[PDB]
Amino acid sequence: IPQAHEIVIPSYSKWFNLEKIHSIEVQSLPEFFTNRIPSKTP
Amino acid sequence: XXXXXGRXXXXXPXXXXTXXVTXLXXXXXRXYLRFHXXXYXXXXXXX
Repeated sequence: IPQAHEIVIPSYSKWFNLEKIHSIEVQSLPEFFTNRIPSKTP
Repeated sequence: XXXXXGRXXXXXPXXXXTXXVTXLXXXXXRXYLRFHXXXYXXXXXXX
């Protein structure tokens, strides 16, 4: 029933999924995961 | 027309991997020194 789109992703980016955090993100953007800062939360 | 229960939703336009996304909410469906002060003619000149 809802309208559809179509988008394209490089094949090496299939690991990306919403509702989920991957280890690539944790080791690429380390700021949001050091448990010292209250604002920068996952 | 499209406003629902006090919400003004009226001002809206009405008319590799291929993931599908929901419309209306996208989600997956110089100077050189001179001689002085350079330490000669300050120890010199036998004339």
